[PDB]
Amino acid sequence: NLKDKILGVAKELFIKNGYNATTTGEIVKLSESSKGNLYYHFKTKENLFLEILNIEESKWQEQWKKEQIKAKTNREKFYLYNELSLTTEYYYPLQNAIIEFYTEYYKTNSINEKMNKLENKYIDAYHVIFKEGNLNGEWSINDVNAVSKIAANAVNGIVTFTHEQNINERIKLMNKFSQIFLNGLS
Amino acid sequence: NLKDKILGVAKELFIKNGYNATTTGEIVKLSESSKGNLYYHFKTKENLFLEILNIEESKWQEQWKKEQIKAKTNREKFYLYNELSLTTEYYYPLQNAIIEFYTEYYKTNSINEKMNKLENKYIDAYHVIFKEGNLNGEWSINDVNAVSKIAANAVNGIVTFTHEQNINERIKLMNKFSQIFLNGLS
Ligand SMILES: COc1ccc2cc3[n+](cc2c1OC)CCc1cc2c(cc1-3)OCO2
Repeated sequence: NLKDKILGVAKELFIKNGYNATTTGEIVKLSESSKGNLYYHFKTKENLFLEILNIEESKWQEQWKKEQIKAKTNREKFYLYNELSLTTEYYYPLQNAIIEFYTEYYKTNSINEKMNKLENKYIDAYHVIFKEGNLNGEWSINDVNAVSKIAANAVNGIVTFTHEQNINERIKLMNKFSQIFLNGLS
Repeated sequence: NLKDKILGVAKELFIKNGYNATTTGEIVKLSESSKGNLYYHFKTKENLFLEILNIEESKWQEQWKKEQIKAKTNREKFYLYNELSLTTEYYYPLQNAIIEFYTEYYKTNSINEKMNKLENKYIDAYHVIFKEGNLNGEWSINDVNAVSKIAANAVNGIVTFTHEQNINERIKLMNKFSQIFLNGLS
């Protein structure tokens, strides 16, 4: 459990103080742990942070696994997933500590590698919507991996680079894109 | 020069270290300048940054015009614009700096007031490529302004969230996208 308490106190610390700002001395004392132990488990603050990101991503995966019960067809699952990504980012705290981490440990192929292994988990989501949609012939795509990376990064920049518009607008652009994209696949 | 040897050091500094990573002291120091210089020409530091942005947005917008003849129809102009975006040296590079800086000053108003200013220069290249396309007959888009905004960001996502993998796979990815997209329009 001492492992988990470290993960827990860290997530919080990162939300309240940001990334570069949180210190491992803090992490160790607030988790009533030890420097030694922390090294044993994570080796670095960067990996500590990465581990968190896996666990969040694990929750998200799970979160969505239930929210999708209200999407009967895959066309639907595509529109809904794109939206949830847009809406649920507004009020998702970690988001700042991530932006702060990514725009730093970005130039390190070292971290950037573990970073991608993770970026794929968020990409498979689509991978599946497209596969299924295929079997249920909702469309007939055939390089689901390419189309999937395209969708994940398109959606992603709509989410990221539109922060200046008021939410009722962003959610409007996003649904349109889902249509134009989905449209261009048939 | 002096003032043109400052922007010269900021540009690069922002691109390397980050929006934060590079501090006022940094700039001026490696800029061989006085901390006052900044004051009369470059108001604030976020100002020196919001400056290098239009600089970049123009240099690129310009380079685009000089090469956009290679593309005969507007449908070709679409692929090409997106294609070149991946390879330019202008603007796109400090796209990270942007993200960081937007979330680090979004709780102010000189943000939307000037972001949207740079954001209208940005999505403009598509405005014309789509507008003309209507005139040209290559397609019919009623919401051009909308579509421009959407396209510009999906594309900025692809250019940005893929900077690490083989430069040629990007051009491939980007082109299957430009296709899926133009397809959804007609
Ligand atoms: C409401 O809760 C949310 C909402 C949204 C979340 C979004 C993401 N994660 C947790 C979330 C979460 O965790 C609880 C972790 C992994 C991830 C990788 C990404 C991405 C978004 C996310 O964009 C592209 O790469």
